[PDB]
Amino acid sequence: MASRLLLNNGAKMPILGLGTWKSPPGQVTEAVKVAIDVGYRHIDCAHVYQNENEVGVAIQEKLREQVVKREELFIVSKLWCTYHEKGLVKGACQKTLSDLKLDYLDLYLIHWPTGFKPGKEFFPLDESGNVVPSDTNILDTWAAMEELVDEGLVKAIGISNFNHLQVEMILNKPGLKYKPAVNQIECHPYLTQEKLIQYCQSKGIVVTAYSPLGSPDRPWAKPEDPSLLEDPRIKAIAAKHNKTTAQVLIRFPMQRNLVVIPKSVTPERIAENFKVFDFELSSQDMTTLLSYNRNWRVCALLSCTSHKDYPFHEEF
Ligand SMILES: NC(=O)c1ccc[n+]([C@@H]2O[C@H](COP(=O)([O-])OP(=O)(O)OC[C@H]3O[C@@H](n4cnc5c(N)ncnc54)[C@H](OP(=O)(O)O)[C@@H]3O)[C@@H](O)[C@H]2O)c1
Ligand SMILES: O=C(O)COc1cc(F)ccc1C(=O)NCc1nc2c(F)c(F)cc(F)c2s1
Repeated sequence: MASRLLLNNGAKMPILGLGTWKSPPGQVTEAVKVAIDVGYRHIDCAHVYQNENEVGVAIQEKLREQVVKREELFIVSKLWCTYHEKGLVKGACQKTLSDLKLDYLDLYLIHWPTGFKPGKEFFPLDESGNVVPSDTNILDTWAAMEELVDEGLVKAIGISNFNHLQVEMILNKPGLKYKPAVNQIECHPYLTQEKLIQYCQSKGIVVTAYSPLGSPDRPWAKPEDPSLLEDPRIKAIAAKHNKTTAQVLIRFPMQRNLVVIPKSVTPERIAENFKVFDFELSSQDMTTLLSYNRNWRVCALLSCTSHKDYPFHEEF
């Protein structure tokens, strides 16, 4: 199948990317260098991951070594919640460009629909543990993001963790200039997202699946939470194809026409994760994998459930 998907801005986005959340600063530079050597051309980053400078070192080294040209790379970053205010959006984007050492981003996403009080703290909490919200609304933040496209700082803009009603709010924004090109959401066999994906694709918005392997290294992961990598049913499907369960879990979203960004700092896994273009899951395999859905969401935070723009109270 095609290695890249067409965005509404006319650009092509590689369907397979390397995730960087939780990749240690002292290991992420080597991880990205190896990824590029192996063929990855799409890297997913975020200022909140606190490792963008190190990711940038890897990109610059490979550009300098002439292993790849800038136009061949698709770099993605995200605007954190404490910079939703109209006047802080550009500076937040410039800081990321500075750390990544690039003069433009291929895609810039609003990380979460929730705006937090501005400050040095990523999660400002009040005396009772509730996140302190800012009185900014998604529409004004979108307007500020559109300005980055007109100024040449980013080629395309998108959203992440937005439910269908929040996507609709943007699509119905008065004066809408640029439609969101991508909605990056959690997606794996235990959280299939059929409704939201169908909705987004029907609107011409590309969906990127994050935490495709269940994010086993998430910090809040608890000793006996479900494990996709060890699900016997998924292991059986992998065995039948002579592939690993990770390769099956990565191939799964690809056949649903989604972009997938698995994370790894391990050279062997980085290479194994890229060898998913040589096999195909049957329609039967796909429908079976979809039947494992349990609406089990791993990426959410209790401290944000009171925010007016919390995205997961809606069914989708
Ligand atoms: N927009 C958002 O709100 C948002 C939220 C969550 C995630 N994301 C993005 O999505 C990316 C991926 O999601 P994620 O980091 O949550 O988790 P993930 O990719 O589902 O899982 C990462 C874990 O799987 C392991 N792994 C990788 N390949 C493996 C393989 N072939 N075999 C066995 N284990 C393997 C990794 O180990 P090693 O690293 O030790 O190899 C790591 O512990 C992120 O890094 C980030 O870029 C975005
Ligand atoms: O965010 C990432 O890329 C990966 O995750 C994280 C990555 C980091 F570098 C720091 C924290 C998280 C985290 O705690 N993640 C869970 C969230 N859930 C919510 C939530 F439900 C909201 F309504 C608003 C919000 F902002 C968050 S953050």
